[PDB]
Amino acid sequence: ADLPAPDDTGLQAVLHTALSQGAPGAMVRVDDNGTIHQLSEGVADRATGRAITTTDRFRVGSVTKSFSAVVLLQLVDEGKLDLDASVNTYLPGLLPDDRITVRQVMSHRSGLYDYTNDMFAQTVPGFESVRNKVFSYQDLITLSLKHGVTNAPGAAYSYSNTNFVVAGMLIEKLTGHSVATEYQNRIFTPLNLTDTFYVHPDTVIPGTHANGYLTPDEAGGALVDSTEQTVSWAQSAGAVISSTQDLDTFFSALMSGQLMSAAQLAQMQQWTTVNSTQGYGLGLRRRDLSCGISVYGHTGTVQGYYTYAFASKDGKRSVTALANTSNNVNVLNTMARTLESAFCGKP
Repeated sequence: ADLPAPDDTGLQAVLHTALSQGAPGAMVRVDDNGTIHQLSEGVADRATGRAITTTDRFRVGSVTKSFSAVVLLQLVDEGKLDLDASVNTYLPGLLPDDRITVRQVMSHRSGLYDYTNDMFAQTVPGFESVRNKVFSYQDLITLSLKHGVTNAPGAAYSYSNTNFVVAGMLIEKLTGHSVATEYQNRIFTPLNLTDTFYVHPDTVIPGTHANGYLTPDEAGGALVDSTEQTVSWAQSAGAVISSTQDLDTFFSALMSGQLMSAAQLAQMQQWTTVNSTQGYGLGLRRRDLSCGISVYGHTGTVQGYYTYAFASKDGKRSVTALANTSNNVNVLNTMARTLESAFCGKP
């Protein structure tokens, strides 16, 4: 159908509120069927004072899961992967249970324990512990495997980064290439995403970027600059770098059917219930807005960056919002409101 007009005054209010709650800077870009809405408030670097802008590059965190899912779904289109085959069929001896399938891994129904629960029990100390470390995919899987599974295979939704570390391992095993090459050839290049990179384990963000500021667990604590890290603890689960325009392009292309067959795009949208207003398909989230429309995309949290990248069912309207802080739930909940303003419009 047709959407209400985006509410720029509402978006402006959301950004201003995020700043009052602790975000150094916040921005949002809406690509509304060819008409751009772009707003930003605050600083990209709180020490030097440089203002944040919608062209600043940033770490997308978990949104990386959708890029991984797209590559895997293309491998299904090519006949190289079967979603219902066991993970152990492709990676022998990896998982303790042969019944855990690729589909379950992609929709977070595998029961694999999330190793980040151990890594980041304490926010800043955990970040300091892993920021300069380089892990192999096996290293992370092993960390997960020290714990038992949380549920029977396919039995329930339980978000776990381990699932997309397994995804990265699958892509590399099946294609014989690194995940960086696969993202480049299958997505970045075709869509011409010039602000999008996967540089793991490099710690530098190429070009003009917003710095990320990690909020400490203790109320009132000083912010920690968490911009430069290897993100090796996430890799195919969260190390992509992009911009508001590139993520809008990517989700619009995805929902309009340009990245895989119609059959695989329907598979990706087979929703597993997360809560009363959300669903998870295969590396894709569905959020149900107040005005009765659902949007599709992914959220991302990586140290110092909160990202919301969602598009309408047909991809005609896409929105990417970013606040350069993390471990601040107020900012997190506030930033979600950009979706309401951008898609539902003025109240």
